[PDB]
Amino acid sequence: MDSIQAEEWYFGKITRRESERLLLNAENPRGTFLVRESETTKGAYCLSVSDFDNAKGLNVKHYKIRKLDSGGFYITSRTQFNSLQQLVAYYSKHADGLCHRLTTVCP
Amino acid sequence: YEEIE
Repeated sequence: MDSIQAEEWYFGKITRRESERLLLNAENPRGTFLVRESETTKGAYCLSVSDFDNAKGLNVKHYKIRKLDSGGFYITSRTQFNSLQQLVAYYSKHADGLCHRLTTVCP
Repeated sequence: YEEIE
């Protein structure tokens, strides 16, 4: 009954202030992420994540999701997938040199 | 944003 337009990590087109406000939520664990729609880029997507540190608190790392002109995506040239979910799974298993392994999603 | 490196 669900679809790519309503996944556990799909919110739609949100604003920028609300973006850092959803991941910076002090009530969020380190590793939460979300897949919003392109806002300051082409009609692609944007996978943001959350991180913590003993420097000041918790910040947010925005990882723009690339889009292959053929019909796919790849935040990096070494990671291409044919489904926003597939890319969300790889990052949700091996940071592959990322800042953290995707584990939670935006509430 | 952040690059995957």
